[PDB]
Amino acid sequence: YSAKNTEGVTGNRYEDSSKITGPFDMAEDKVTGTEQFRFEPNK
Amino acid sequence: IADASWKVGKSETDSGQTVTGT
Amino acid sequence: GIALGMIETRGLVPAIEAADAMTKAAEVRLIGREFVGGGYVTVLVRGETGAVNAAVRAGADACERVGDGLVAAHIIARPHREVEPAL
Amino acid sequence: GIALGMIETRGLVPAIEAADAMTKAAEVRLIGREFVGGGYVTVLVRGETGAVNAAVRAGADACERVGDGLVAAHIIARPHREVEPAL
Amino acid sequence: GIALGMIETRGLVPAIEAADAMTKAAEVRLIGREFVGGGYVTVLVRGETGAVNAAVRAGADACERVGDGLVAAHIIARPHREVEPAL
Amino acid sequence: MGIALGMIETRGLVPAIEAADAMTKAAEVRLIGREFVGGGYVTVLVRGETGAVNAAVRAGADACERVGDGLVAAHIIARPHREVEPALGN
Amino acid sequence: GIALGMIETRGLVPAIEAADAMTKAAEVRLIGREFVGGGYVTVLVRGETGAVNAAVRAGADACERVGDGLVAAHIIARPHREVEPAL
Amino acid sequence: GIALGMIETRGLVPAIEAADAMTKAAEVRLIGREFVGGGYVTVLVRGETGAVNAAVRAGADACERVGDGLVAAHIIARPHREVEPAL
Amino acid sequence: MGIALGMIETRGLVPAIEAADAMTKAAEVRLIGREFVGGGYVTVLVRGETGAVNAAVRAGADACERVGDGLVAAHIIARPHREVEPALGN
Amino acid sequence: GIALGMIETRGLVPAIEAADAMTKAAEVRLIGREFVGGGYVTVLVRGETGAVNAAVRAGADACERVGDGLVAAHIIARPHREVEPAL
Amino acid sequence: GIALGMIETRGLVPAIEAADAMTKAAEVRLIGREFVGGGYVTVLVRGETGAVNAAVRAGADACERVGDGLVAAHIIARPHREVEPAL
Amino acid sequence: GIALGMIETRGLVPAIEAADAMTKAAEVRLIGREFVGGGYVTVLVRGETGAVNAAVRAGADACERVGDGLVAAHIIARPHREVEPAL
Amino acid sequence: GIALGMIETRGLVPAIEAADAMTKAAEVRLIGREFVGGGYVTVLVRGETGAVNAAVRAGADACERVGDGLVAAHIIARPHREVEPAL
Amino acid sequence: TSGNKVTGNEVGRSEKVTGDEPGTCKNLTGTEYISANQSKKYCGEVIKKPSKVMQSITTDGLKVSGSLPGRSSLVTGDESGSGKQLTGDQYLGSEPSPKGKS
Repeated sequence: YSAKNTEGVTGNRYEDSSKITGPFDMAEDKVTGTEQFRFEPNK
Repeated sequence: IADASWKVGKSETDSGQTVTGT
Repeated sequence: GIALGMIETRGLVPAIEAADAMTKAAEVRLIGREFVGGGYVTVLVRGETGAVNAAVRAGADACERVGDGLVAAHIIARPHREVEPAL
Repeated sequence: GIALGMIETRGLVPAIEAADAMTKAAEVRLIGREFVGGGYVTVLVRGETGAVNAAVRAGADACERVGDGLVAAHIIARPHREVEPAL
Repeated sequence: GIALGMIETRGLVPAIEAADAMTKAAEVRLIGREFVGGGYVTVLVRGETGAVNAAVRAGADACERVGDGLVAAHIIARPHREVEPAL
Repeated sequence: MGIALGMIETRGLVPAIEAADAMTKAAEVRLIGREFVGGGYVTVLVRGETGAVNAAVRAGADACERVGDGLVAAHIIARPHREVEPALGN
Repeated sequence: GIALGMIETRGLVPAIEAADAMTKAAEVRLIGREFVGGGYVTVLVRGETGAVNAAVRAGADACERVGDGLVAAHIIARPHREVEPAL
Repeated sequence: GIALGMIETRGLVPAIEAADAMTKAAEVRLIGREFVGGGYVTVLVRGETGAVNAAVRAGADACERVGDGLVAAHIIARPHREVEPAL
Repeated sequence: MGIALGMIETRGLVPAIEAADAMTKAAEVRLIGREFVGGGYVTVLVRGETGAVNAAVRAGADACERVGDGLVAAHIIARPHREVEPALGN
Repeated sequence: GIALGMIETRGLVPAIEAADAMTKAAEVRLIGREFVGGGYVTVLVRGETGAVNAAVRAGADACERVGDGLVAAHIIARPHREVEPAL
Repeated sequence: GIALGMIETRGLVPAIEAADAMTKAAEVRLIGREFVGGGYVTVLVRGETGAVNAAVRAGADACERVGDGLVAAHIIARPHREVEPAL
Repeated sequence: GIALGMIETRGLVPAIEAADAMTKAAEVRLIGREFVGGGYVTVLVRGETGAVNAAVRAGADACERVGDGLVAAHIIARPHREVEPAL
Repeated sequence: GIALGMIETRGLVPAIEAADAMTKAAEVRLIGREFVGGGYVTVLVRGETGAVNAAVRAGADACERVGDGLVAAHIIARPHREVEPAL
Repeated sequence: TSGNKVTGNEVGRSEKVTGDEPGTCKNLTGTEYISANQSKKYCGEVIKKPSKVMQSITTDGLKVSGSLPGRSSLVTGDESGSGKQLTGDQYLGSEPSPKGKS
């Protein structure tokens, strides 16, 4: 019962937020390796 | 529920219940 | 007595109250509790045909209002021998 | 006493809070915390008739508003001797 | 602290979320993880009242957003003695 | 011994096997648990480094969103507490 | 772990709460609690690349709303050995 | 009393306001005072969850209107173990 | 052993003892005494940790306000001064 | 028995008649007769749940008609075992 | 500290909260805790004239919303030596 | 005296001018200077409660139009015994 | 670790400078440098997954304008056990 | 009293009973085990009794229940800090404080 509430994917504590970071801020239309960009995790 | 024969159909006892049992 | 009476119900409150009804209404010996799964719980009593019938009729008629109610109430009077290992 | 009170809740949270209401409103020993299966959880307590009634009233009233809450609630006054293996 | 905090959800991913939030928000002693059955998973922890309250509220906040989320969660300030053997 | 825990629940054992296969084909993650919650919920438990766990779990979510009834949530913990570990069976 | 994560913030309170976020999100050890001056406070943590990255991302996402928020949040994967006397 | 309560403000007078409310509120011992710099003053107290809640909220309603008022305020129910050297 | 002090007033002794029972059930706190003020005023005093005392007093005030003549004053102090226990029976 | 029943009356005339009703309508033992002050008087008996309810609830019947009357009719199932029973 | 502050309250709860306000507010010593009868309770503190002034200002601002509230709050700075037998 | 007075201001010039007002309006002893940081400066004074009040208001009247001006000024009639070892 | 990253470019200067970035940004072991033919030069790094993409960080934005420029920067989360002979 | 269903042996007032006639329709403070059906049919009114488990809502909208040492209008003293926004973590429910200036 009780409202199965379909809901999909959270990627909680992803560690991909672009901020002060420094070594990050790279994926920006670049690299193009693995899945760090593919099918963005739409938190 | 088919012919009584093998299985009794809707033989009530006190109030409502089918209680066909065995 | 080889007569087998038994009923399942949604929730075990009706299961055990119906078991008490079974054993108090007629001289019948219980032989099984079954956690069927998915909310079905089965009480399984064994006795002679008349006592089994009276007890199960009384318990079923007294079981609807308690809890989520019954699932099925029917009785087999002469289970086959091979059914006994599958008690 | 041999008076049997018992509750089922949908979920363990209402189960334990109903048991706590059982033991706090009245001083009756609990005899069982059984998992029916599929989410039904039953609590079984023993005691005198009056204390059992008061405790079950309190537990039922306190259980109706937590999680999915109470699903089935009833009391047995004089359980038969042989339903102990059926518990 | 004898205060009992605890939380229930559908699925074990939210349950681990809740347990991590428990152990990370307040230093409350984990007691157990229980499979209710049918998808309900519950976790039981102990600690003092204020720590338990903060831990449980943080766990609810962290768990609501994952999986089916929280389904039932409540706190008891004064758990009775005989309740502990049943959990 | 990888401390980062990746762990995913899904409806049905087929999506669970999808997730586990993606785990074992994605990164340096060691599957540590496969348990049946009940009512069709199956959870997979893998250990590894934070980055490896993240990549593997996201690959599993990608490979699992469409199979059968599909997963319901994907979750990763980075620095798990040692107290939670007995609840996983150590 | 030689991987070095480090976070600047405007206020000791966000600094220490972000340190707790670092520690609970990832199993890494912090080495520095420095008062830059003018309200700027820096926290220095050590661990493997993935762990420190996840921890710092979690702290940056959970620290902007408390106090004056973040000032900077960056990590170094393989810091130079001669940097060690600087911290 | 492992929980840690933090108050941050502009100027030392509201910091004394916060400490006043801390120490008349509940059983919390102010573990430290810190001159962050640029006028930022922080006070850290130790106690249990309810005690630190009451203390911190008392300080928050004490120092907001004193001088330049509070800027940051935060409670941590479960300060992480290795974060201990910040004592 | 927390010195957090629970403390409530009832008009009549039956609401007082109802509230005392609520104190004891709600949380692991100790009741340090009752005192009959006079003219029906009875004050009950308990001790414990701040959160436990708060929960206990909330339960008691909810269970007491319409028992007998009812509650008169429900209030919690977390930190009694050492000058206060002379007024507390020490 | 351990259940506590208690009755409170404006004036001790109803208190004494109610106590006699307590000990006549059921076999429960009086444990307390206390002058609250200013005219209020409370008497407390102990017994089993059924005996207490029969006594206390249906005991102050010639109370509202005698003297100044009743104040409160109250029953307790299981008082806390360790602290109050000595009171 | 010769000045004598005194507060009259409806019941022990406003009395002791007022005494706590006295002891938290300004440097006073509690010399008197008297139960008038009929609910009136009076608290007597001694201290410096301005100290008593500030303290009992705080207590009067304390007692208005507590229970039935104040009855009589007063301040006297000069208790004579012959008044001591009444103290 | 045990009453504490705090004068906070922008710069040491108004700080010690207010300190002179402190010691030169009433019977008070300053216990300390402290440079908060960023230009904030405090003077901590001790004495009798009314003496503290007269001194602190005199410094307040003196300090607002001296140099950069006053920021904060406060009175604590009872500093807690936990506050002085972090004065 | 054994996670495999690797980068190509059209030329040897961007390839070797990218490898410099690989070994400078993160501590990843350099395992190979190969001439595909006709100007395509690739370089192979191994290590922790976070360390692997951490190496790729600097290379990607260091070889874009060097010589003919970056050709491809895709990386493998894990190669299979028999890929090594082809490496 | 809340209407929760109860099935079992009944003790209380009936038509064919002797000796328990006195006492009906009085107020029952404290605990109880009389049925609300009997109260309704022998007195025409049901005296509602308070519950001891009480509930609240967390800052993220989730529902919590139990003892819950939060803020209640019956108890005074715990008013400071309730009004303005709560700081990090959570110990007081999203439910705003009823009223009280301390």
